[PDB]
Amino acid sequence: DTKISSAAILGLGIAFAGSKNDEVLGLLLPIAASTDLPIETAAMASLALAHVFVGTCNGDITTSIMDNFLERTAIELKTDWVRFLALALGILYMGQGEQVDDVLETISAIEHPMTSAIEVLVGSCAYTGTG
Amino acid sequence: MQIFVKTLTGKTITLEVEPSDTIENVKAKIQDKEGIPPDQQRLIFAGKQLEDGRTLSDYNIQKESTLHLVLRLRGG
Amino acid sequence: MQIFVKTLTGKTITLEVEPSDTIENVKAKIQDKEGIPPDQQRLIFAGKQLEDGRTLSDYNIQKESTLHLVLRLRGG
Repeated sequence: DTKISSAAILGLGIAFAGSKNDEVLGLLLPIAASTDLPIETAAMASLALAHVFVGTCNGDITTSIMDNFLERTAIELKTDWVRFLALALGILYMGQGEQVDDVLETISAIEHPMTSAIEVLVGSCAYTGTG
Repeated sequence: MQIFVKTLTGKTITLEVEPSDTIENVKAKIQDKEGIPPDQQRLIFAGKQLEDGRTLSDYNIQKESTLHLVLRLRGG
Repeated sequence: MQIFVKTLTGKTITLEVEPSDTIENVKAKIQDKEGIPPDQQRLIFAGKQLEDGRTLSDYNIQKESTLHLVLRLRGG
């Protein structure tokens, strides 16, 4: 009966839409930061998170969202999701300052799974960052 | 001491413990309530994992405290 | 041994440890530098995440090594 979830995350996203409370990122973070979570809500949840805080941002959010990216093992099953992870983690930034540069460095700090595909996508498109 | 334990979803649990109670003990009360085994638990508070052996007094965990229950998992 | 610790946020801390230093020992040195509780310190290297216990000589961490430190969610 996997479907009621979509109805939940949906409502919430519209619930604290315009409020920026504390219970939001309070439970949302873990859902996609705790330690390895079903890509069912993990991705979705994350999306909503950025959806609201799409404007402003913070480090805690990133440092966390990152912790998950690592706890994301293809142990679950085969499915396309790089579309979401990229999107969020993407819009998540917009400023300037070798910011995204450091991020990519992390993805490399660890192993080197299929994520490599992303290393190119982002690594390619980005502001000037030569010498 | 009446403490609350919020699950990584919504459902909450009210455990009647004390300040001299050990985390491990709490996890036990949770296993008897729900059915999840200790080895498969992880209490988090203020964004920090609560090591076992310690007591609810070390973390100053007072009453009506909402402990963030989670399920730890290995990695690589 | 002089090693550098690059934090995801944006900073580079330099510590004077030794190949015979245990990860836990390093985390402690950092806590004294800034104030980030050990438990809340994820160190990563060319390999992966360093566990609490082993030494810097196990991961072959030489000098001038940049360890990617990440904060495990806020922590009161």
